[PDB]
Amino acid sequence: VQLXXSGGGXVQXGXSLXLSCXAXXXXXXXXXXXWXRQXPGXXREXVXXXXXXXXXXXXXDSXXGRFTXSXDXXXXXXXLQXXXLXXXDXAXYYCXXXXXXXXXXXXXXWGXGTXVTVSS
Amino acid sequence: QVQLVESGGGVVQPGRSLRLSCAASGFTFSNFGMHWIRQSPGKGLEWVAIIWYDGSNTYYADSVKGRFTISRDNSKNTLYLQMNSLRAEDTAVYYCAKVWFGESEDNYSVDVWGQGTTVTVSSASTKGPSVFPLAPSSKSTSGGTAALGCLVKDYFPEPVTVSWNSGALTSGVHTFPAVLQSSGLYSLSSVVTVPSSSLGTQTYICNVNHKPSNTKVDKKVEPKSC
Amino acid sequence: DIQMTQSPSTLSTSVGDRVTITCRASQSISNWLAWYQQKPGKAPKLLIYKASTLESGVPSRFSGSGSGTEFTLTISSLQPDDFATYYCQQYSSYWTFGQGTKLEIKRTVAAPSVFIFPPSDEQLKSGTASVVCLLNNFYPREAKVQWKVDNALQSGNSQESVTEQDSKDSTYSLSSTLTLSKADYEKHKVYACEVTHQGLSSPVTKSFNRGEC
Repeated sequence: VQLXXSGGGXVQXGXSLXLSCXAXXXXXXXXXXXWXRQXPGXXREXVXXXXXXXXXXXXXDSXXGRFTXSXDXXXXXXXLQXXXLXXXDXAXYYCXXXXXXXXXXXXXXWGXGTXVTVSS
Repeated sequence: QVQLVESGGGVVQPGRSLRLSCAASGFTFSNFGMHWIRQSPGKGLEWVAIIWYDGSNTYYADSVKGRFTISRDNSKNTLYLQMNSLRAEDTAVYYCAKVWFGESEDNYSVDVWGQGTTVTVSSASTKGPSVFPLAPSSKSTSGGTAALGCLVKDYFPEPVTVSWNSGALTSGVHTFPAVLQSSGLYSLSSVVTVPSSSLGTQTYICNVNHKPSNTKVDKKVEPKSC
Repeated sequence: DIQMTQSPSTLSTSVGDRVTITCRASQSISNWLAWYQQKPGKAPKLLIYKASTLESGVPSRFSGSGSGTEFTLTISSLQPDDFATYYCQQYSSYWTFGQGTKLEIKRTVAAPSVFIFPPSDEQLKSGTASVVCLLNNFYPREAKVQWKVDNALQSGNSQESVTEQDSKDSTYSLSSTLTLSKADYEKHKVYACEVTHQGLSSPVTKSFNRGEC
């Protein structure tokens, strides 16, 4: 199983980006997909999770109301819509598959990351 | 309004008998049919039996037929359930419920439930818990917060109460729901998070009370060196 | 015997959401279907009868629909009082309940704090060793605790307990107790609990050495 993130870049404060996480080698419809982020000098921190369609999406305090996760199961891809972006949101963003269909957070497979910089 | 008050629950050995009663008020008891319904964590909500307003017809769930008898005294406004040959799987909260007023050519169910009375079928004997400290250390310390507690193990029956420092410590206390062990005895933990800087100088004592056995146990929880 | 099934088992939801839960019968029950509400430690309460008629006093944000085998209950705009477990019941042929649908308080994700506690000397003197792993103040409810004794995964010798959602912040806490005999406990050195949760990027392990504490 391979994951690849895309959609990051340089954005102004108050701007919007949309990250994508495409999966190959395995159908991911049955798995929750999570987004994490890491900034220099800090630990990798949870951002949001899209569980299976119908099982809901859950969010970190720092992004509630501004970020929205969604799924395109037909294309084996998940998305993180990021609105009202702040300098504090600058980080590399990663997606991970929860291998546990009952959602205990067994993150075996990770993407390589996409860079997000909020400045100017 | 309508009130139903169950009584008669308790701990019973397998094969013995128990009689529940249900005192009714606020409505003309002799005009309504009545239900017994039970709830256990393993079988959910489960209808047990129905009796007619005049005591004529009675019906029972397959799982209690031949062992349970529903009856009523309309002059005393009381409903009864005699339970014989009790089994472990009969352990549940038993509720009486009033059949609602429906129109002649309709099916019916219940509108008002009592608060229930608990029936526990077990071979275990009344026993207070052993209380062991859950000692804080670097292994239960994260930053300025440390966790400590007490393990309240091998008691029967429910319930137990746990306080901390005679009630002076309530913030950050979690007392967990008991689990029934394979021995037939219950076990739980009560934990609290405290400032790490307080360990070794502030005294922390859990106070465990088990009324069925008249057990009272204070356990001082002291840190370990790891 | 008519079989009733409800979906979903748990729904994580928020004040103001429109909520619909479903109930299915294994055969036609016409519209002889009731809905009861129950909170922990409390008796059930009648909400809806004949599939769609509200009981007196039930607020207008509740409704029900269906006839035959498929039924729904809908709350148009959820309120805190509605966080509870909902049971359907057919009364077409005797009385059978669904398994219940619990409306759970949705909140933001919080990873657990993890603590481990070695057995006390008092219990060791009595011939048993209980080791406790605590996961404090986390959300959502799903987590995995794995016990490892000298890096060997344990199974069949531990039990878990989970609290109700905290009244203040709606988080969960979880206790896991590994129980061995004194001899089995003294036959090994390293005792660890490894914890996963969707809020954690990597598993969290807490461990001690027998004789270290």
